[PDB]
Amino acid sequence: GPSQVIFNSVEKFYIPGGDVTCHYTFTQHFIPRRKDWIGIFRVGWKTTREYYTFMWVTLPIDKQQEVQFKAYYLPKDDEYYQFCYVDEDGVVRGASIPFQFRPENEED
Amino acid sequence: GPSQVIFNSVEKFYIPGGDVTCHYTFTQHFIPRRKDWIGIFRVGWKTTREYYTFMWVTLPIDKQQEVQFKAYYLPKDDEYYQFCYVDEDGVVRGASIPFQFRPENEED
Repeated sequence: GPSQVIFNSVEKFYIPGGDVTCHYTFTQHFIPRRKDWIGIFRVGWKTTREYYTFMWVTLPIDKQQEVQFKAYYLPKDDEYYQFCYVDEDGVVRGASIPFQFRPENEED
Repeated sequence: GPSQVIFNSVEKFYIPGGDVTCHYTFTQHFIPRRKDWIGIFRVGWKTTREYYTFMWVTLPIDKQQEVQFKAYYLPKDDEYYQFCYVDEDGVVRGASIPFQFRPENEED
């Protein structure tokens, strides 16, 4: 079904070694739950158990939301990744555009 | 460490269906932050993610502080609860005496 969690301001590349802020908003009828989470997943991931790293959904919740991924936990390779919001039932409720962890280049 | 947020005038029981005013004061060197909050937690809570309900810390801040919990959001059972002040880093900076939501009784 349609995404119930929308990622905003997602970059196409993030600087290696920097912390990354992930911005998201809940759609009108969506009810977030305390064990929901956001993963960073390699594009083409098969199951939610494959996340590279994750953060639990930011609490408390009443509006812009954000969660911070610390540099230590971010990918070091050149593969493509996305954010995915996974609810307590294991259902993906939102997914972002793909990005890499790399410096800016001329093709950008 | 020692509490940096002190709850005052906390009752041992609050009337079911009434709004509850939570009174607190900041200790001298404490610096409140805009995403700090006060939760109502069941006694014996393990993580700050377990709050029953919450309010963001009252703003603006310059002294007595207070925040109002609306009746709709309060517990309906007979369990024991407390207020806890949680800062932006997830650290508990103050905690109140325990209370229930119930009428006065003879044991009181």
